[PDB]
Amino acid sequence: TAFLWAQDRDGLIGKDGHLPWHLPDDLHYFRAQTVGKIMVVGRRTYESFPKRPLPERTNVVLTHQEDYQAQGAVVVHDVAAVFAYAKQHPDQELVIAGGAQIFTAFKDDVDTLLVTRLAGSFEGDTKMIPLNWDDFTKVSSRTVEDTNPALTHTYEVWQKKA
Ligand SMILES: COc1cc(Cc2c[nH+]c(N)nc2N)cc(OCCC[C@@H](CCC(=O)[O-])C(=O)[O-])c1Br
Repeated sequence: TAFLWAQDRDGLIGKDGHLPWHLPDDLHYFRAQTVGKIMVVGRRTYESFPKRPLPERTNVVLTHQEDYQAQGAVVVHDVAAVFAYAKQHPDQELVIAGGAQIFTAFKDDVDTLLVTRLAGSFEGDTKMIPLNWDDFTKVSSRTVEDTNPALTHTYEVWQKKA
């Protein structure tokens, strides 16, 4: 199980229910780091995607609303249902794409971090949950420079030590 995110230099991930930046490169790598997988997102991050569902991947939406409707998405109500779905699934990798409340609900079962680090600093109200960095190794790092230098970003892959 991977966590799929993008943060500024201080850890910020969101502002007013939406992204605090607009960084097309990093949403091209959202679509294909989850083309094909089981993608888990919290109800509010699902409602803030422009197309609902975004296509070619299993969108699982985590909501406490018993009645919620999301045509074409897998609507569950606790973490045990996520993993009961993933157990049925097998051959699809599970990627937790946010936001903060859902990262906290899977904080013990993530093995890989897929983090995009912005060089700048943005204003908002939601930060990435604290994690033990010391328990992971950075395996891969690729940097992309943008003409807004706040937007220059690094894609890191981190994997959990034995
Ligand atoms: C709520 O705002 C968003 C937050 C994200 C969250 C996010 C972004 N980027 C990264 N790397 N990590 C994240 N956690 C994705 C997103 O739409 C992804 C949509 C991409 C399209 C393809 C787009 C394209 O390639 O131009 C898709 O179907 O996947 C939106 Br809109």
